[PDB]
Amino acid sequence: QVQLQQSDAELVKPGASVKISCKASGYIFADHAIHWVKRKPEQGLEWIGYISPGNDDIKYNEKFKGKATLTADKSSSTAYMQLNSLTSEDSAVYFCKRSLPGTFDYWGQGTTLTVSGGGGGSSGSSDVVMTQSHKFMSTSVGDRVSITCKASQDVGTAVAWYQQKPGQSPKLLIYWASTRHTGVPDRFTGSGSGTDFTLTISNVQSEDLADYFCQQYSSYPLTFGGGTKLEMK
Amino acid sequence: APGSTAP
Ligand SMILES: *[C@H]1O[C@H](CO)[C@H](O)[C@H](O)[C@H]1NC(C)=O
Ligand SMILES: *[C@H]1O[C@H](CO)[C@H](O)[C@H](O)[C@H]1NC(C)=O
Repeated sequence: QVQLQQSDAELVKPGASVKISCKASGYIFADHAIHWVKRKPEQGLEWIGYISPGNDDIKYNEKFKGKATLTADKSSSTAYMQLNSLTSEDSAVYFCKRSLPGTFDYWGQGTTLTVSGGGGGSSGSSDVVMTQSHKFMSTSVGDRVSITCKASQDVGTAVAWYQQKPGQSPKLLIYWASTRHTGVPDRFTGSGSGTDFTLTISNVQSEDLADYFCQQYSSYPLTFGGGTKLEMK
Repeated sequence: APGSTAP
């Protein structure tokens, strides 16, 4: 009964704008911020910004200032992200999602933008970098899998882990470095603090073959690891 | 962040 329903795939010309919607239901719209996230095929997640409709607080990733504009219509419980001045570098899957990593984590189904030099934003030299050493990892059913994420600065224990399967939205596994999200199988454990974080999958099953991503929420902008695709040996 | 504010 919680739902975040995004608008349909968009196909546009370079230089156009698009406005992607995120219709929220099944909770009080005012009580949770809606975040926006960009995913490029085979590549890492990037945090765009949030809008907090209950207190009209809007925060952007500096990288997306001049590219993204977030609004929210309390009358329709709808969050909007407008992307302006579009280039091929804007072609991606865009997600809306609820809250920070934790018990209210919930994702829209995603919206694919397809756009028919160097005008895009850059990360700050100050931003935390989350490095997953392996882009690909092989296992056998029943083995233990360890996926590690190194942060470029002390992020304390404000680290989450997500699973994502093709055409599906990310699913929260772990937050606060070691806390399992409701419903996640016992075999998923998280550990770590400071700069070193690990997701362990004990007794790994075929349904666990997927991409895994770490995220720090110690400081803005929120940043994600590059992802590890776990596959069968 | 990392803590969140109430309504
Ligand atoms: C943090 O969590 C609370 C719920 O307890 C709200 O969803 C609040 O909007 C969140 N903050 C952000 C920035 O997403
Ligand atoms: C509480 O305030 C923070 C900013 O300090 C965020 O806007 C957050 O989303 C707010 N929480 C709620 C429920 O609106």
